[PDB]
Amino acid sequence: AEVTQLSNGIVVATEHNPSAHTASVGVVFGSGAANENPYNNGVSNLWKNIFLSKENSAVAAKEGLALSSNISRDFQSYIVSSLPGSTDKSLDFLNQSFIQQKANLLSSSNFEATKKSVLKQVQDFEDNDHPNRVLEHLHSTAFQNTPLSLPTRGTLESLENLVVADLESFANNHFLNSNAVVVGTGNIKHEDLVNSIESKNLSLQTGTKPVLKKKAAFLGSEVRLRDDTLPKAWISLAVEGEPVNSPNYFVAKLAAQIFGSYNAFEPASRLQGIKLLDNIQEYQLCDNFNHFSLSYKDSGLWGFSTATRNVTMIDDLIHFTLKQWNRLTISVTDTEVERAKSLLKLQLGQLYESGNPVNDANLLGAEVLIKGSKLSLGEAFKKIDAITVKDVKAWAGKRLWDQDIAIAGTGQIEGLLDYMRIRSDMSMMRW
Amino acid sequence: PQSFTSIARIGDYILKSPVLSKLCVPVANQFINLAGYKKLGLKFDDLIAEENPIMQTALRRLPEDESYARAYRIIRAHQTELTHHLLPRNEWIKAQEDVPYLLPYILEAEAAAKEKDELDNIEVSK
Amino acid sequence: KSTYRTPNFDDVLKENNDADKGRSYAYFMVGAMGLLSSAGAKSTVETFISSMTATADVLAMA
Ligand SMILES: CCCCCCCCCCCCCC(=O)O[C@H](COC(=O)CCCCCCCCCCC)COP(=O)(O)O
Ligand SMILES: CCCCCCCCCCCO[C@@H]1O[C@H](CO)[C@@H](O[C@H]2O[C@H](CO)[C@@H](O)[C@H](O)[C@H]2O)[C@H](O)[C@H]1O
Repeated sequence: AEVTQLSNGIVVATEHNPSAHTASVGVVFGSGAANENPYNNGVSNLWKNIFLSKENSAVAAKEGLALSSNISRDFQSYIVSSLPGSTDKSLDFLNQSFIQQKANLLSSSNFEATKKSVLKQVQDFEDNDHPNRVLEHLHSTAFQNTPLSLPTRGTLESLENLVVADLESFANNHFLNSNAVVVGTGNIKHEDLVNSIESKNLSLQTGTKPVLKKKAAFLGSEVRLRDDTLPKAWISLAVEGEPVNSPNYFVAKLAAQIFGSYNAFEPASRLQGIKLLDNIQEYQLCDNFNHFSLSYKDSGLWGFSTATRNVTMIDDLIHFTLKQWNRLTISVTDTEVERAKSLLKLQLGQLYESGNPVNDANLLGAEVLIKGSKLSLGEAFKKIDAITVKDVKAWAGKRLWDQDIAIAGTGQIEGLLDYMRIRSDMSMMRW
Repeated sequence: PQSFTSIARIGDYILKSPVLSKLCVPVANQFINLAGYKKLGLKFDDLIAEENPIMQTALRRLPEDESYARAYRIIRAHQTELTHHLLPRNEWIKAQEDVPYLLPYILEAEAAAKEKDELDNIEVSK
Repeated sequence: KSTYRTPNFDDVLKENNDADKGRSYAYFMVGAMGLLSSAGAKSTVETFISSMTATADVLAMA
């Protein structure tokens, strides 16, 4: 009823949900793509896929279990889902995969087949997923030569050069008890899980701490992947944002909610209380846009992504959007701040109070790894309601006004002006 | 400049008042006949200046049949005007035909625009 | 070559000495240029305006 957190060597964290009809048990490691290098980039993604390999999944399915794995920038997860009663069967599989097995999943035929699978996977993403590919390039240029610049799926070049040894090296260096948290969500009790874990013994690399490196840094820059054969222009643009556990974490998320998301083809989306919408609908400057406040351990990105077929008016799209951002520093109104509060609460509620145990597992593990605990919506909502117009203006004057930007784009971006023209729009002339 | 919502408000007040109605309407009838637009085959609603968002919204929503009819009256009026003549008496728009066919579309558009403006500037009293 | 592997800009990138060095230098340059141009413009305008004031040969106080 408040999320329990116990440690006996292995940190166990659970979140009991009485309305849930299933249960998820897994392990979340405090290491992701941000802990790789340009040459082993994609190793985590390769691990995810061998864990989700047919051999491993068939074994789990026979037991009535479903496997899930997510590779993020700061973390990595491996979850098993089952009925509330088969919760102990999940632990056995989990125990087996990360303690008993090794040479079973890393066999020549399984590794090569899995490698070939992720290779075609990544190739398709880079070849067809334009909005996400652009967002990945935003991170790449914004944090270039820094941990946060590496794509989570890895790069084709490094992927084709990866061997079983690379996987093992990463596992020995990151899949450690000191860098992990065993999570339990859905319909399960803490005692049931802690005792079932405390039932077994061993340690498997005890006291071993993960590798350390240099911190993430934001660099005003841009990467342009022009492709005149594509039907649209896809653009992502952002300034240095807030890291997780930043004092302005919510103020930044609220600022992003002010401008929000938009889908020109959805009737209700066109009626939102967003001033930018009055400027962009007259000549239909875009098909959609979405503002974000991405937060990581060392840094973050605040900005937006947009897609448009109006290739001759991209300059107006960017101009109007950045002119609106200017407003956060000098003229954002009370009702805009109040509307943002309500919608932010709804966003967080939908994110944290989702009816999915695997989602809760990922969120719970990631947070307890970073701050040792998980913040409740009750506390989050209180912080949000305390945000004032002066807080937004103070934050904007620091993060937005006359600040460097990172830009990424693909498709028909001839109309996207030079860096300086876009950068100049981060402020307004004053007397 | 004066909104039609305002013209209707003032006008309806005069119309619903037995006193003012008897005093103003006859004057208005003579004003309209002296105006002479009906002698050019036009209805009053054809006279409204259309170069503004409200009117463009109204005209776009006007059903096809009436739109084609309005187009004809405007064109015929221009031709008659350039010849410096009036239409033959039998072609004049009759008082019964001088109906406010566009007004309801205009009032609806104005009400929607007024609400948008109000919602765009709403104040929150915490 | 992967588009994710950004080319080298170290030869032009400033070190972690101060993130505002480039900004402060640029803004001083722009500010001083704006300053002298305003003074220049003012002197130029006054030069023309004063050419319309009474000439030296018409100030006869007799
Ligand atoms: C508009 C045409 C005038 C431009 C001619 C420029 C050629 C250079 C010599 C200018 C000398 C004329 C004045 C003078 O002797 O001033 C001299 C000072 O000149 C300057 O500072 C010149 C810098 C140029 C800045 C020009 C800004 C552009 C003018 C825009 C007007 C709207 C002497 O000044 P003073 O009488 O002492 O106050
Ligand atoms: C014809 C001859 C006449 C020449 C006269 C010279 C004109 C000088 C104009 C000088 C300054 O005009 C001034 O410019 C600076 C940018 O440099 C503007 O600054 C604006 O952009 C800068 C740079 O992104 C921001 O830091 C700043 O917060 C913002 O207000 C300032 O608001 C404006 O007031």
